[PDB]
Amino acid sequence: QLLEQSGAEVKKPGSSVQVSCKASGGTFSMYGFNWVRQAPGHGLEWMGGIIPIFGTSNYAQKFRGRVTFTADQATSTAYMELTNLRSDDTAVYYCARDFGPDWEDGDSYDGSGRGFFDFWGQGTLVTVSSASTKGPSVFPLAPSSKSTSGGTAALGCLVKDYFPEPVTVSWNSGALTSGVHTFPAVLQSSGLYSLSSVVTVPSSSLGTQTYICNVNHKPSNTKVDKKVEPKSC
Amino acid sequence: ELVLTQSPGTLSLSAGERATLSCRASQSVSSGSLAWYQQKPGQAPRLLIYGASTRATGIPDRFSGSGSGTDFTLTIGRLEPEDLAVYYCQQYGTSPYTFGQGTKLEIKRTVAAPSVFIFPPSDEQLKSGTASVVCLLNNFYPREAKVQWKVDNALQSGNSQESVTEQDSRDSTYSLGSTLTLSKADYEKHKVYACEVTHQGLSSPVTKSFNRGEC
Amino acid sequence: KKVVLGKKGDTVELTCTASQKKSIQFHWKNSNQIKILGNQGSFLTKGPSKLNDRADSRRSLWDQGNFPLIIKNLKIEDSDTYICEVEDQKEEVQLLVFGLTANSDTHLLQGQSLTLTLESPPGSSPSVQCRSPRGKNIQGGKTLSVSQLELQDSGTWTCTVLQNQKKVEFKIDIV
Amino acid sequence: VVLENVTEHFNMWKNDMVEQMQEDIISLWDQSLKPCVKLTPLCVGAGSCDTSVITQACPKISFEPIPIHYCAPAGFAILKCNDKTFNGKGPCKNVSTVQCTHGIRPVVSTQLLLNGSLAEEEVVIRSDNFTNNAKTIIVQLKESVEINCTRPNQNTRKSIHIGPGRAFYTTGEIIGDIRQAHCNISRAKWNDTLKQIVIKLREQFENKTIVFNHSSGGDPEIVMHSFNCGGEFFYCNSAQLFNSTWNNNTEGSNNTEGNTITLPCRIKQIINMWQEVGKAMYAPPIRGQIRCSSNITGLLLTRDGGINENGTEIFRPGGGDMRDNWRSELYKYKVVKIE
Ligand SMILES: *[C@H]1O[C@H](CO[C@@H]2O[C@@H](C)[C@@H](O)[C@@H](O)[C@@H]2O)[C@@H](O)[C@H](O)[C@H]1NC(C)=O
Ligand SMILES: *[C@@H]1O[C@H](CO)[C@@H](O)[C@H](O)[C@H]1NC(C)=O
Ligand SMILES: *[C@@H]1O[C@H](CO)[C@@H](O)[C@H](O)[C@H]1NC(C)=O
Ligand SMILES: *[C@H]1O[C@H](CO)[C@@H](O)[C@H](O)[C@H]1NC(C)=O
Ligand SMILES: OC[C@@H](O)[C@H](O)[C@@H](O)CO
Ligand SMILES: OC[C@@H](O)[C@H](O)[C@@H](O)CO
Ligand SMILES: OC[C@@H](O)[C@H](O)[C@@H](O)CO
Repeated sequence: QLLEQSGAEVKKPGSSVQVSCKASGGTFSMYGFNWVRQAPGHGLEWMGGIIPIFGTSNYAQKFRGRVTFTADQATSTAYMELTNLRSDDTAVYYCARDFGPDWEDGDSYDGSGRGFFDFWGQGTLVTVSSASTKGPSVFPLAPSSKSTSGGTAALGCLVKDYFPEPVTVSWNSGALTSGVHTFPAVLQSSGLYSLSSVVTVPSSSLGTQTYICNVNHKPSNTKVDKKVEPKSC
Repeated sequence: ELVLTQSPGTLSLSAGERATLSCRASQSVSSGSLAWYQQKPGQAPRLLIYGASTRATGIPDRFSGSGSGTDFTLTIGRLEPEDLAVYYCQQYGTSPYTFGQGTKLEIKRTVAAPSVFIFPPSDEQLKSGTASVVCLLNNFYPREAKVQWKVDNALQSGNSQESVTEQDSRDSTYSLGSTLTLSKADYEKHKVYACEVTHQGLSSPVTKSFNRGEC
Repeated sequence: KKVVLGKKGDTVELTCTASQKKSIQFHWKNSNQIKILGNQGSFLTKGPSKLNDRADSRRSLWDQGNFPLIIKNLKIEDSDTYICEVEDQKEEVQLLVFGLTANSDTHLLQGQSLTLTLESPPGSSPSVQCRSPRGKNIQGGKTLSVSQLELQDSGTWTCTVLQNQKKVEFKIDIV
Repeated sequence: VVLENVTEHFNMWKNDMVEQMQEDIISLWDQSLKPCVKLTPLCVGAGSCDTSVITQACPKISFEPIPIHYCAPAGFAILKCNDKTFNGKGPCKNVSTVQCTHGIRPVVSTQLLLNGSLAEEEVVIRSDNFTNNAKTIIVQLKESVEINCTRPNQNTRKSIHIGPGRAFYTTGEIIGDIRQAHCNISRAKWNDTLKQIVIKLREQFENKTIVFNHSSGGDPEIVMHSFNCGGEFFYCNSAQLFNSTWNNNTEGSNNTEGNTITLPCRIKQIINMWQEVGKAMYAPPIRGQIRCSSNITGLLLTRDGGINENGTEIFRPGGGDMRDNWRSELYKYKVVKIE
């Protein structure tokens, strides 16, 4: 809740992408700022970092002449730009803050920090594709007579047709978190993604409470709020 | 170049007991510097233990580490339903800083029965273009589940799209949402829309069905 | 003329306080007056002693006025009288540390005898008052051992050792 | 041109002139050598304290040992004890009166005293109380021992190669010691000056055996000969320098053993502050070559006490409190009211 990154986006092959990392917690200058990307389903891969207070930066050999770690101490934000993007570059890039100088035993702090990172960022998914971004259409999954097993009722939202991932869905702006189930997105035969968010709540509370899902899609800069309620009947 | 391998690849244990993880290294780590990470489903990695032995602040007494040169092991104490996460080991003695392959820690629980719910396409979607029916399968443990869509007692496959969530951090159960998508042309023509669920712990094939254009 | 007791193994702290609220030079020595720990303005200097490996002092309190003296992984061989050289004064403090060792098996049989011998520094007169898991007082002197035991005493135990009007307690598990 | 006929008292340990000088060196240090990060014990409210962090710009400029003259203000005068062999504290026999103090080179170092005043007569050792082992012993040398500490430069790689699909000479890793340095002194000159220390030490403590050992322990600043030149903080190991037993060795002719001794030194970023209790963080070493040369005009020692007998009195390198560094120069000085 103190180290946050920018928004997810899509970039056509060959172009360059820049990811920011706003450090708003305590100190920014002396702590190193490394970047470790992670492909969907795969493992973590360290790219490189930078020490704002010294201007020093150490990176991985695999990214020669592609990464340019910069730091703006005025906004206390760490940046990272990757040039010549390919299909393998599609990953969720994480911004990790280095542990810091070892004061009671260590006698040095060079390159991109000590090595390990304690504070981590939200992570931004940069998808590399030629296809253009598409805003998601939200459809209500209203409660019915055949959707209530006992004293509990079930409703949700259908986030349909959007590109690319991901989509953040919350309920009642965050007030309703218990019982919420958000399914991982699946690619349709049209080349678009789709997911559904459902939450289980008491049947008697259906009238005494209004449920609204907040679908967020940063790639297209779209946020839709759909209030789900029983059919007209 | 220093590569690391983690054993096992996948571990499914119950709650209350202890868990054992291992990180094998290609070469000897400089000054003996190793870091462990915990990453819950759809979240960001968390520093567990650094320096192979030293414990990070906030981390319970359950997690413990021990290792030398290439033999490195992380031992999770009294397991919990929330402890489900993929674990990684990272060395920081020599560049480039390399991470381990990763170990998926799943949690074992008692057989749980899934509750089924069916969701008819919304009027907003219908009078617009396409239609979509959703079959909800609330909490259950056995991940292996079969969903069958029957349009007027007739089975249909290859047109349904399914996706399951990872284990819940409180009860260790899964949740499946199968969405059958088809155009409006093939919707109003049929009257019966049923979703049959087959589960390895579910007595009789429970089927939920609704009528078209009905409350 | 100060008395400070200590458990074997556990860390302990020896105090030294000056009238001035600044940070002047101070030095710690034993009864034989061998350098243990000291300071050179803003630096911590360790002396050629057996405590050298397990002795330190929190530098934070220095500028406030007082200068501590901690001893980790405490051992009975460390029992000695210490002094502090500050403001041309000699703050003397006697450290008497004790320990407990169980000779009998950790898993005792049904109706046996418990044997407990306490580690004492050369030239000392210890006094121990133990207590049972539920309700029974045990007294002794050099060595404390109970001959008659029952199965009901299976659990946590509490023994207190008193010396120079100061007492410290020990906990041991007997099944 | 007055001539008072009185027994003039003198001291160097309870001298305000030393503590006053200290305040000015710290002030000169703060406007010359600035850390990029400073950690200080925020001790407010008796109860245990916390740490205070401050981040600031740190330029890598050199702190030059600019000569300092403590001159006497209007209405005051400073007395200079011109005794050939003074013990530090007590009554001085011959003492003149100059207006300004001799050129003192502001050198903040431990164990060894560099660039200072040399004794025109013989080696003079002094302590507040020699019977007490806690008191540091300041040694003044008449023969200048030149010490040369240096560190390589950019001559590592000299050319790069451009390529439309690649580049060359940029993967310098090899996790090693690039912050390493070393010193050099004359083996014959050091051993001789080491002997004269023993000669004067046994003159105060005879029927004993003078042994020289390494530092017993503590902060790396005391354990190692710490100094700064060019902006980098050196930490040379003085283990070999002070390793010799003396209880029966008084000859002198010519013996060779190890051309010139070399000291293992290391440049560090995280430093323990000497001005006030706390730590400091500086920028990484400079890209160029660092060459420094100075004359060891003296040193600091702390003998091992203990009522336990062995016949041997060990002498380890002391140092740390920078008050003693200026005390070795202002020992023969005392500010006075013009009355
Ligand atoms: C210098 O300091 C000496 C310290 O010796 C100690 O004196 C007292 C404290 C005894 O209890 C014992 O610890 C030591 O013998 C003084 O004895 C001496 O007078 C002081 N100055 C002189 C005259 O040398
Ligand atoms: C230094 O002297 C001490 C005496 O306590 C001894 O233990 C140590 O071995 C000596 N150091 C050397 C040169 O080995
Ligand atoms: C010692 O004095 C010489 C005088 O030329 C100077 O070059 C050198 O830097 C000094 N040593 C120190 C303390 O750096
Ligand atoms: C001093 O002599 C040593 C030989 O042991 C040599 O390695 C070093 O380079 C010399 N120092 C310099 C640079 O004069
Ligand atoms: O480029 C997208 C922006 O970075 C946003 O995510 C803001 O940070 C928050 O609205
Ligand atoms: O208390 C002030 C805060 O620490 C800020 O400096 C953030 O770190 C950056 O906006
Ligand atoms: O990552 C969470 C998002 O930033 C949301 O808080 C939006 O800003 C508002 O729904």
